[PDB]
Order: sequence, then C-alpha cells, then structure tokens
Amino acid sequence: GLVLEPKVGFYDKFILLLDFNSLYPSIIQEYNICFTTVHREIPELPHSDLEMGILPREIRKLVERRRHVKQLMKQPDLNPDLYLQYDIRQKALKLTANSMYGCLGF
Amino acid sequence: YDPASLPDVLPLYYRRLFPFYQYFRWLNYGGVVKNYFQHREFSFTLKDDVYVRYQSFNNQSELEKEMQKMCPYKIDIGAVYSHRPSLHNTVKSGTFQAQEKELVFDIDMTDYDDVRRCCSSADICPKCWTLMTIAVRILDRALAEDFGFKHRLWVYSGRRGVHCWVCDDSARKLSQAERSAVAEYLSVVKGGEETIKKVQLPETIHPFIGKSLKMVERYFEKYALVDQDILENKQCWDKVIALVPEVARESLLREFSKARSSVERWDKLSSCLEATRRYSNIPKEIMLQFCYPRLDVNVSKGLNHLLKSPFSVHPKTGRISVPIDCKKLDQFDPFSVPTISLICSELDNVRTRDYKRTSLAPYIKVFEQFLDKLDQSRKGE
Amino acid sequence: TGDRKGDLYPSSLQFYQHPPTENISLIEFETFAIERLKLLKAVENLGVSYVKNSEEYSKKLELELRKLKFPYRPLHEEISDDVYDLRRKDHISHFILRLAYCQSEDLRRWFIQQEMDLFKFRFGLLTKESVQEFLKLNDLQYVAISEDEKNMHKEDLMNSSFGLSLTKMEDTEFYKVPFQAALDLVRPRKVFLWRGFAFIPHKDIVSIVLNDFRAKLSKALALSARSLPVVQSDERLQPLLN
Amino acid sequence: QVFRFYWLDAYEDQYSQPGVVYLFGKVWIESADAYVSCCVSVKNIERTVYLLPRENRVQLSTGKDTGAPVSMMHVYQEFNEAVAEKYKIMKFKSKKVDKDYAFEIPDVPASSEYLEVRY
Ligand SMILES: [Zn+2]
Repeated sequence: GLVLEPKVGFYDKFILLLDFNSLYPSIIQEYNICFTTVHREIPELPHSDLEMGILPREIRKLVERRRHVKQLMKQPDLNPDLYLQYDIRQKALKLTANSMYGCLGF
Repeated sequence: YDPASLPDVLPLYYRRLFPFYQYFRWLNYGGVVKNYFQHREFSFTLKDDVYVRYQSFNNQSELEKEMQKMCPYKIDIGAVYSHRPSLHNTVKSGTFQAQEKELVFDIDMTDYDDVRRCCSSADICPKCWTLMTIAVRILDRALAEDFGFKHRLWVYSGRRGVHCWVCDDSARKLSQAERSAVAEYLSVVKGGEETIKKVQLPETIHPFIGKSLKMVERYFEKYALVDQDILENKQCWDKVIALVPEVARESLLREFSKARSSVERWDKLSSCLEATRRYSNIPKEIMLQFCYPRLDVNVSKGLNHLLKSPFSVHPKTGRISVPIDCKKLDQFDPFSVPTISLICSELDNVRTRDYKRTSLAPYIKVFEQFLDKLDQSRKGE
Repeated sequence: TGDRKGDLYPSSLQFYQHPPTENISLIEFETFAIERLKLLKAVENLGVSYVKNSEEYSKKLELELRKLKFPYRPLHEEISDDVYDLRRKDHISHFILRLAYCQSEDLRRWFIQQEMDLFKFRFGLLTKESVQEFLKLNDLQYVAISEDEKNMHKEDLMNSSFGLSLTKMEDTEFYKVPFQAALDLVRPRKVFLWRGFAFIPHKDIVSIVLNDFRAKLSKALALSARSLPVVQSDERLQPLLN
Repeated sequence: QVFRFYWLDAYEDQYSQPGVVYLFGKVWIESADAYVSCCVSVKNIERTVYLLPRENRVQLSTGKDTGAPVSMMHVYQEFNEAVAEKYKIMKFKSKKVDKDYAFEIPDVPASSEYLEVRY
C-alpha cells in the first residue's frame, strides 16, 4: 500500500481527516474487479461491456443496504429502540464492506 | 403470392432448392482457417416472429439438418467469433469477441423517400429502380478502385434495395474503426429529414466525387429529367429552387414559367447557374442529392451486425434474395426475381441438380462464378 | 565505433521499443535523467509560448538540443563515437524518465505529450533519404512513390491534397500507405485512395508515424506502472524518480 | 413433532466422528417458562465431490490424448470401476450438474458439466 509519508512539522491551522476505508470496495465496484471478469504481472482492467460480477454485486448490495438503513434512520420521530437497531445494522454493514478485501488480498 | 402459403412452401425449398453446397463453400472460405465455419454466427426468425441467435454448426450436414428442422422464415449471417456461438454461455465474460466478418453495405429505397416522386415507403417501380442501378455502379467502382477489394457479391434484398458483401480476406479482418472510416469515405449525402441542403462540396472536387458525378451523369438525364420529372410542376421544382441560393431563384421562376419540358428547365437552370463562380458546383450538389447512395453507417460499422442471408425468402414479396451480376446490371429487374411460389410450382412439375430445372439456376450460376473467383484467389495466393 | 560500440543505434529517431541492458553508474543515471527533464520542460514551455510550426519554435528547440547535447540532426558521415554516445544518452534517459513518469495518469499524459512533440520536431528535421531509412528500420514499410507513377496520377494527386499548387506539387513527393493507417485522413476524404493505398504527402505522414508512436508509448507506460514495486525498493533511485 | 430452537454455535470434529455436526442454542420450555440450552446432533452429512470431465481420454501411463470424446457415461464408468473400488467406496449416488468455476486452478473452464458424487 502506497504511503504519502508524513510531512513532519507544526500546523497552527485546522487539519482535516478524511476516512478512506471504503477505498478498496469502491475500486472493486467501479472497475468491476471480480473472479469472473479478470483474466489470470498485474491483469488489465475488465472491459466496460462486461456485466457486474458476483463480488462487485455483493459489495454493491452491502453498500446499498447501508444507504437504505441510513435513510430510514434519517426519518424523524422514530422509536429509539429501532434507532439503536438500525445503528448497529449500519455499523455491521460498514464493517463487512470494509473487510471484504481481505478475501482477495490475504 | 399468398403469405399464408409461406409455411407450406418453406420446407420444400429448404429441402430441394436452397444451395447448401455453395453456401458452405462461401462461409467456409476454403477451410484455410480452422474453426472459421464453426465460429460463424447465424440467426433465425421462425413463425410468429420468434428470434434466435448464437446459432453455430459443425459442418454442412449439421446446418442442413437443423435448418430443415426449424424451417425459419428469416436467415441472417453474423460475425465469426473467438469461440463457437452455441457455447457463448460457456465462454468467460469478455472473452467472447467478434473477430472477422465481411464488409457489408445496405442500400434501401426507403431512405430515398424525400427525393423520389413515383412511389413511397415500400413501393418500387421501374421508374425509381434506376437509383439502385446508379448506387451499385458508384459504390462498387470505388470498392474496386479506391480500396482494392476484389471479391464483391451484390444481392437483391427481396423488396426495397440491395446488399453488398465484400469478402476479401483483408476486408474481413478490418477493425470497427477501419469499417467506420470506409463507410464515411463512401458517404456524401449527410443529414436527416430536417435538413434541406444535404450536400456541400468544397471548392476542390475530390477525385472520388468526380468519378461518382461522372457515373451519375450517364444516367441523370433518363432518371431525373425523363422518368422522375423532378421539374414537372411547381410543387416539385420549388424544392430544387429551395436547394440553390435565393439570389437567382426569382430569375429561375420566370424561366420555369416559359419552359415546357423538364429537360429544357434543366438546361435553363444550368445556364443561369453558369452565368451566376463559387456556385459552379451547385448543379452537382443537386445531382448528388437526387442520385448519390445513402448509407446507414450503423449497418457497416459494427462487427456484430446480422444481415439478411443470400437466397433468403422475403416474408412479404416472396422473392428470393438472388445475386446480381455486375455486368448484366442494366438488365436486372426486381419484379422478375423468382418467388418461392413460382419455384415450388416449377419443382413440382418434373438429386444435386434439381435447381437447374427452375428459374433460380442463372443466379446460382452467378454465385458459383463468384465462389470460383474466391477459390482462385485463395489458391493463387 | 571505438571500444564497446555496435549497431544498437542505427538511426537518430527511434520508437524506444527495446529497453537498455547496460550497467551504468549512478552519476550517469542522474545526469541523463536531469538532462532529459530539462529537454522536456523546454519542449513544454516552447509549445505553450509559440506555435509548433513557427520558426521561433524550431530555432529555440535546436538551441536547447545543442545545449543539452541530444541527437537532433542527422549526419551522413558514419556512426561516429561521439554520435553513438549522444544516441545512447537519448535511449537511456528516455526509459529513466519512463520510470519517473508512470506513477500517475496526469504524469503519464504529460510525458506522452512532451515526447510526441519532440519526436515530431525531429521528424521535421529528417531528409527524405533518412526518412525512408527510418521507415524501413522499424518495419513500417511505407513506399515512396516513383516519379513516373506520380505523373501517372498527377491530376488525382493535385485534387487530393488541399492547397497544393501545380509547380509546388511538382516539387513534392508522396508516400504509399495502407489505408488502415490513414484512418484519420481517409475518413474526411483528404487523401486519395488507389487500390488500397493512400498517397500521403511529406506533411501528413508524420501524423501516422506519431499515431503509431503514441500507441506504443501508452502501452509501455502502462507496463511500467505495472512494474513499479521492483524499483521502489532501490532507495538510491527513489528520491529522484518519485 | 417439530423442535424449534434458536442456534448460536456449531462444532465439528473431522477426525473423531465423520459426518456429524453439533448445534448449540436455546429451546423454549413452557414447564419452566424459560429458555434452556440445547444440543442437536446432525448426522449423515454426505461427502459431495465434483469430477471434471476431460475433453479426450488420456492414458495416464503415457499422458498422451487418445482422441476419444469423453461423455459423462465414461466418467461414471471410470469412477465406478477404478476410483470407487480402489478407494474402498461401496455405495454412492452420481448425478450430472452444471457448475461455474472462476478461481485459481489452471485448465478449468468457466462453465462446465461435472459428475457430482455423494457418498
Ligand atoms: Zn417508383
């Protein structure tokens, strides 16, 4: 994994932290990387003509489920118990989506 | 011809008339390339408009069998793929690619509707067929001179127009981009129904355009000035006036009020334009807009395009898609083309020579000569 | 050919197809890298400031090439040792910069652009003989038409090339190329086709050559980006290339 | 009788008891009005194996293709005769299945028909 080495120093201005944990699932979705779409040196990207693979489909399903759960949570005047349930479900979905890459990488 | 009689005649034809031997000679291309015939895509249209594709066959026997079994209403030939189409489900995604196909052109009378006066839509008559007669000469000459394609089979489409199959090995390996380049090079009449002036030649006439205008001129007087009578009355010559600058339009109108024949009106228009010099090509632009072929670049650009097979039967006219001899083009008559009903009547009136007893024979002969030329090229090379 | 030379560098221009196999010094590595970076930056600045066909562009680019000692002019003498050295420079420096300019798409595009510009300039400085030599050494197999055939198709050639005068046309020689390579010219009907070959003047041919070059170069850059992990481990070359 | 229970854990001992898996969980008891722990043993889980047919019969001793197209009846016969008896397999059920494979083993088509043997 490429690392932009720290720029050691003191900063008196505001500093922004952006979470890129969704980087690898996002790459898998966008470029249609799958066991069924990539020929096996780094293999070339699958052509855009190919339909979505199984692994991208699973990652997309998880992301869309988290989006739906978050949208339901955004609804005002909701039961706190159901709010806790949806929060836990959203956390689980995020964890699974972020951990997906380990199946291919390790 | 009764189209309810189509389901009765189709089997017999596919059993005793469809030239399977020569058909396999064609699509097999002398066996030089292995799996060439085995990777060819076909598509069938059956009764009640049921469409099937990714059909491939092992050899002539399998094709004859499955065809006589299905009795399709339409047969379309497609590309030669990387694998056998029948097993496209088995090929890993992205690994199923169309690799080679003849370069094909479709010229359809319906695309000339805004510029013909005798017929409309799917109607054709002897007065308008000369347009096709022009196209075949204009295009085929280019294909024989500018591009050097040597094996070209022209086929009647059955009703509204003609197809051309350019089958040189070089023409079969052309990429999509090269095909699009070839189509655009041959294409002059650009625009839709919303544009009036569809040809705008530059000051310099490219040699190809000069030779196309030379071919057009030979026929123009008969087609446009005698038969079509594109200057018969005001409702029509208003268009041609609409195709030239307004400056002389008035000057023309009075002249067209004193002319009795459209040949006279053409002479007057040519004289007036000559008198008026950057517009010296305007008559050529009018001739092209009334005579030059229109080409659907989508038909010829894509490798995966399925086009009507030769010796097909037209679902409505019943005519056979017969090859057209280039030399005898001037004698070709789309109304004398054998229909399936006529050739079944002929068949039931008397093994590998049955077709020689029908009116289909000279067209199979032209096809056999074309295949003989292809074989000579495959050998000599 | 003094001590350790060969036929490895026939012509000045090259497509940079075969990577170098020599063992060079770190000092030579750094000098070549920086020198070609200067050359490419000069190319970019001159392209921004001037029109690439302008005479000022040519003069300034020749001055820069002379200052940095890169091959830019032919020599109908032989492969002199000095010339060999220069060509070797060019060949190694290019690949070094490839290693430098393959990490990011932006960088890749920049590199490609500069390289193409330089190549075009050098082609523009090639005499017809030299041009043919080049077109042969790389198996481009583009035929220069005879004078007799040119007279045979004089009128067709005159009407094919835009803005070509009779006498000026008599002063020009065309090339025969398969039409599959002149797609961009044939498609708008700006070059005559006869029997499957386009007759391209001395001005358009560079375009086709460049197209080929660009294709190759893009492919190469992709491969280099694919072979990056092997180089990052060499600390010596990391501060430079990164 | 239907036994409804909420399962939480499972345990398998491949070496000790073949084909048996234990499921642990909660079962409601009305006599106690409470959930109690329960263990359910699931036995007779058959080994399922998939044999990949060859394109042409190959002599293993020489490794040269014999050019004979291999139908699935040939694979069934080879399994019944050679493999089945050579590895002390007495009873098994064979079937024809269509399966896909897109993973890291060379020379396996993306989609193909396999002989599914359950024993
Ligand atoms: Zn008509």
